[PDB]
Amino acid sequence: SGFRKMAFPSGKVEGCMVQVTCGTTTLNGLWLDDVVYCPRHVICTSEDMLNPNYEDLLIRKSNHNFLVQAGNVQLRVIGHSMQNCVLKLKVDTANPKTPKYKFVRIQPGQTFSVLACYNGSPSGVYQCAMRPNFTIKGSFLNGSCGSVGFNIDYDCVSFCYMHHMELPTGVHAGTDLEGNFYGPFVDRQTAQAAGTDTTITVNVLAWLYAAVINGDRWFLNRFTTTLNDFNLVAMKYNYEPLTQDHVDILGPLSAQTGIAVLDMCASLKELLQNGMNGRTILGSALLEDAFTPFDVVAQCSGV
Amino acid sequence: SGFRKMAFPSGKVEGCMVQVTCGTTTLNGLWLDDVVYCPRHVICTSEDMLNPNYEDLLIRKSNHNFLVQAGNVQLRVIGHSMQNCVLKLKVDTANPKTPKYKFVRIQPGQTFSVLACYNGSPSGVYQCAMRPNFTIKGSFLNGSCGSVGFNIDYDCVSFCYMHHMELPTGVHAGTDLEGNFYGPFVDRQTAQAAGTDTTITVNVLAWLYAAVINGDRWFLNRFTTTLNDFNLVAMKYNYEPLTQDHVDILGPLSAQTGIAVLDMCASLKELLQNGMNGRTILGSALLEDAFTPFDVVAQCSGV
Ligand SMILES: *[C@H](O)[C@H](C[C@@H]1CCNC1=O)NC(=O)[C@H](CC(C)C)NC(=O)OCc1ccccc1
Ligand SMILES: *[C@H](O)[C@H](C[C@@H]1CCNC1=O)NC(=O)[C@H](CC(C)C)NC(=O)OCc1ccccc1
Repeated sequence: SGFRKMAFPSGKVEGCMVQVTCGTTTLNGLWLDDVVYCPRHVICTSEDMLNPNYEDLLIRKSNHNFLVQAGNVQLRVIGHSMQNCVLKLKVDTANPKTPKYKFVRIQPGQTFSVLACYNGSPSGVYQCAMRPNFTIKGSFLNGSCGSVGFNIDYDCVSFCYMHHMELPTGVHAGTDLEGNFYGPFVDRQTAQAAGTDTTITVNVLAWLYAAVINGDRWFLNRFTTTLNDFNLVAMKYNYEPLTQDHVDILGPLSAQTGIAVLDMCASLKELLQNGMNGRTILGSALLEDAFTPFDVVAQCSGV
Repeated sequence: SGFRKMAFPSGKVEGCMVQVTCGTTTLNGLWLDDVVYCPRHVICTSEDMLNPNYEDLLIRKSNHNFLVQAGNVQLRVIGHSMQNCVLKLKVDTANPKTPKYKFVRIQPGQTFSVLACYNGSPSGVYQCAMRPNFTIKGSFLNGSCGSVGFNIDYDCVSFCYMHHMELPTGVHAGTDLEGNFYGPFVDRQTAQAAGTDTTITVNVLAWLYAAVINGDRWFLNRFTTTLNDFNLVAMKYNYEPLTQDHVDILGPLSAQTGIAVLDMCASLKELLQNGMNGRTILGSALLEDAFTPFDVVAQCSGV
């Protein structure tokens, strides 16, 4: 038993990270087959990052302006193109460690693992949730751009995130691997604001089931409620409304514990109105929404 | 002069539309080079559309189950793969009418042209705006899926939308050309709800400039306001808050008319609080948010 925020093993991705330098700007790239993907602002100097015209910037470069290193080995760039906010560099060597992979775009509320890298070298791995306002709460310093987010299904790596920027509030924003931003952001060094964030209700319920499976039962009661009565309370506290599809997704957890979803909603309703009164759930004094129902099933189905 | 909702000329796209049939299900496909892109629910029967398992459905098909027609010519399918919610069919013939093209994902508030098609045959063309809740207000009947949305920049067609479904409220939802949905929808025939829609403020201001350029000036006054004072009124009426970037985007229109952006906001503030009192602007009795500042510049800069 036990319940921990955990990331996928990063081995398959570590073999794909390279260092990309253009001028005095260095960041990370993702090397799959004979292509290196990286944020397009690698072609910027500092004066350029306030209002870059990327099309002008790119036409003034040639292949030999791009320094790509895979550890010690230097990769020869033989072509380059821009695809939305990512640069695609054709190199002369296919990465022999290329895993089975796909490019997917995730939805708010879903989780993924981030492999933080600096200078082409993996540094740490952690799980993030895509927030309803299309930001993530990461840990990123200068030089981290081009670090990627991913999930592992079967033997296949699904890449879903590439890191580009930090917003003034300390949260992080980036693109999918086709170069399209999550959220209404642009890759310019100007002050941008994210929308209001909300709490992911289906995730909170999944985490309350995890708590019950691990022996934290103090917040349960015999009450029940209806979807409508719950959703009217939820929207007062900035919680996402709950759909019938969410109830269905929680099925396996309701079956394993014998506690119906609408019963758990009544417990959540009480915690929202009364608070937790110095009590904790799974070691937290706050309601956690960072775990999907699938994350919970993966750690709790064996209990 | 004059101001009309207009679509891009559709010629370059008309040459790319084909008919795709699998079983008794027929819809449209987009034929670029030697690939035909179409919604993956073409592989569904009716019993399948309530809860399809697309991976199971696809493994039970072979290339010869797919009938692709380009007018009279039958195209031979020699491979197939699934990419998120789109099917990619490799055919034996490259489309000789393939334009210069790219796949882009648009943001809420942006506009694009829809070429509505049935049985691989273009039927009509109209402009749409992507709503803040990731739906579009289209006109689509059975058989329209696989119709595409696009913009024309220079000589290049930017495809941004492929049509998949109608929601219970009569609005429409679909994917980008990589198969990733706009909004939190799935390609299942179940009741799904879109989020609350809001009014796109920068677009309304652009349209008020269009009105002034065309001689509709009755709503102007000498007042001015600040961004903060405006945004506090705007959020009471379900308008998107206005950013400094929006003010900058309106620059060319403020210059052409000599009316500062914050001056126009004061006029908008008054129309929101007082209404229009049976008066019209550009032939409408409502405030229109379907035109971007770039749409307005394109029709009004010559005036
Ligand atoms: C790329 O490595 C870098 C990642 C930033 C650095 C601090 N934390 C991050 O996530 N990105 C940028 O510097 C980015 C480049 C623009 C052309 C998009 N700008 C950015 O994030 O500016 C805000 C900021 C910069 C430095 C420290 C804190 C915030
Ligand atoms: C594809 O041609 C079709 C387009 C619909 C038909 C009515 N207007 C449209 O935009 N799509 C579907 O039938 C779609 C298929 C699922 C597997 C995603 N389901 C759908 O839109 O169901 C709602 C609906 C169906 C028929 C009429 C009105 C609404």
